[PDB]
Amino acid sequence: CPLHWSSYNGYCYRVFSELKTWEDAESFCYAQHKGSRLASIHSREEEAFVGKLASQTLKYTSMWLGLNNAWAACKWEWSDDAKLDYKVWLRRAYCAVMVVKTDRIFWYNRGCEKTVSFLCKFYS
Amino acid sequence: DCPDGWSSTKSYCYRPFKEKKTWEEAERFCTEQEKEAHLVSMENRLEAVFVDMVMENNFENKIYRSWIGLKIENKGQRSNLEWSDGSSISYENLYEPYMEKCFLMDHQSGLPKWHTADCEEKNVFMCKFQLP
Amino acid sequence: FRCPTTWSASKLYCYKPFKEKKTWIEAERFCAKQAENGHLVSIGSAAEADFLDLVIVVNFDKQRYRAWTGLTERNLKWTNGASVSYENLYEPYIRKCFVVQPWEGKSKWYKADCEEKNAFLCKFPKP
Amino acid sequence: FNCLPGWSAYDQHCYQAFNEPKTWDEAERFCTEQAKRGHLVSIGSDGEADFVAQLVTNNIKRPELYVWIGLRDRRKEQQCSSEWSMSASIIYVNWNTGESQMCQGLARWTGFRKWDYSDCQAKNPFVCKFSSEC
Repeated sequence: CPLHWSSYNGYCYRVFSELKTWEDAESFCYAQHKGSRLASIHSREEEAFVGKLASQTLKYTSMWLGLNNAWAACKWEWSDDAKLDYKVWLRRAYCAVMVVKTDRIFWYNRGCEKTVSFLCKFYS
Repeated sequence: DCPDGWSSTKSYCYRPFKEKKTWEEAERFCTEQEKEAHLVSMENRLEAVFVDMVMENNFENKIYRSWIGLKIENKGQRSNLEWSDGSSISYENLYEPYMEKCFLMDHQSGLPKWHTADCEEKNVFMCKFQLP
Repeated sequence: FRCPTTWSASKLYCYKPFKEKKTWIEAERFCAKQAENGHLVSIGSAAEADFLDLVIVVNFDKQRYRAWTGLTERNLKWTNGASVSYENLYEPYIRKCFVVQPWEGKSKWYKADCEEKNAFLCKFPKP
Repeated sequence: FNCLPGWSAYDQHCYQAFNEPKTWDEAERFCTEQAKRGHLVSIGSDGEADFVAQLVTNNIKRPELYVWIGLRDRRKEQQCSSEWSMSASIIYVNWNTGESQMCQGLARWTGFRKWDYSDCQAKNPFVCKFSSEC
């Protein structure tokens, strides 16, 4: 991996202090290197690894995550997705993040249209 | 009888492959055959030995790390959890992180062992089905 | 229909803790003696969850409780059907019996050997 | 064309409200176990939403009633509802909120029915929705 960037085995991880929206966060990483996308965590051994990177790079914890929560619906039980609705509305569609909780690292829900730090990740 | 290439022991057919694929694609591969079934399954300590031969002897006895018919998880309606009252699972709150294990058959000598591995890994596998 | 003395009530079920340390196996059958369909606590949703916590703090206090719930693990049913009658994993699989402890504010469920003796919770319908 | 006996329609989609209120799973897995192969009622058009409200009322006496619109969405399992920026299938996540599994519904208070979410293990009648190949 390049300078300032970390390394696991086949992917590189890094942390950015400059707070930006979730959108430009995905478009930013997309530039760095090839296949470069938002940091992903699909394994404990992979999570505990990042729990140390965002601990030495920053003092606190406030950054985006490649996870795409939000309500919506990939597709109704039938086939067609959720185009039109009529619910009572009560906060649902949000984008996950990550903040300390007197332990490792837990992901919370936050507005996708907000401005917070993030991460980048690309394969070797 | 078992198709061309597929072996047998009494009423079951076995036949591995070389095309390395993930767990999902593997379990989604065998099912797409003339006889809808699943991956390899070792129910007794007698079969685990048979599946070992038709696995090595056909794979140049090379140290393989084939997949298996195991997929444990503590999430969704497929979570390996149940309640005493008999009520279904509609809510949880476990400290441990939501995992997704996909064991395998790491062979070293004689009989292959079973060890957990990232479901998103590329290794070999083997199908299996029961004759009508 | 109302719940008996010293027994909480929501609208359809009753709740009540027990300090007397007892294994999950025996604690799971004790409730059955309390009343019909007497099975250990079983959180349904978020509403029913926050409700139980309101009693686990009043009957224990000090903030350091550790009771058991009616939540265990299956026998790992294979894709074909037959369960895991043959186990040769690098590490023997043991059906762990979850519990419950305080974790700042709300609560969390941990894993423990189905042989340890601790507190437990009961529950049963009113009708 | 021509739906089954006792199945109202509009153009190609057939509908029918039963009189037996089951849970959620039973409701959905019920329609599929019929003649045509379809699932619960789906509202993907304004000119079809209330269309069911009237159909139901015309049979359920028109009072108040909750119907399962076949909308199951939680926060776990490979049931989608959440994906990564790299198409990485969900195999490991650590949420903070409760591991609930909300099941939407359809309550008809006064006029256009609402989409209130209640317990899944609830018991309320429903209505299916099928179609024909062209």
